[PDB]
Amino acid sequence: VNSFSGYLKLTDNVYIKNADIVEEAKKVKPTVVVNAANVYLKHGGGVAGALNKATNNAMQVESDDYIATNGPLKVGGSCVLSGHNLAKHCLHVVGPNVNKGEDIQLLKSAYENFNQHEVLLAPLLSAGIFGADPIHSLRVCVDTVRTNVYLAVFDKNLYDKLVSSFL
Ligand SMILES: OCc1nc2ccccc2[nH]1
Repeated sequence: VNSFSGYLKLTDNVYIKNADIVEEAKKVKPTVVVNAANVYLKHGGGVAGALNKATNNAMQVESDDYIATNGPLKVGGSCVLSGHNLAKHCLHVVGPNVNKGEDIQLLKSAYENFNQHEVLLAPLLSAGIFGADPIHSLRVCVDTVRTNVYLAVFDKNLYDKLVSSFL
């Protein structure tokens, strides 16, 4: 038994809720929150800017030091950093950005990062401003992630479409 409340169960291991991933993290303080990162860990908007704003920019300060030491992530890759006031840890995962021409096949590689963590609070990778079809992202998530994932879908309209079209 864990502290996640109000989720619809899609599969043995995948759960979904209409919620802002930021308010959910503040309430639950999960072990792992996933950020929809880019390779530069430049958290300007979407999930990353909203998460970073909730940390009062501490996420960006830590991320800049990480990049200065290690260089950019790979598309499909990840790193583990602090969760600040939101979670124990933040798993920064880079899904392909369709609005930059990145191979959508890299979405499965991105979701494979989640398998290194027993339980995660996450957004749909490559959705929102990353330009992928969220229905596709949920299918890849279900078919790739074997650990327990709690998906926060910010848009109520999209949430209802994801549930009602789920196979
Ligand atoms: O704080 C406004 C907000 N923008 C968001 C974008 C993506 C996910 C959650 C968000 N919350």
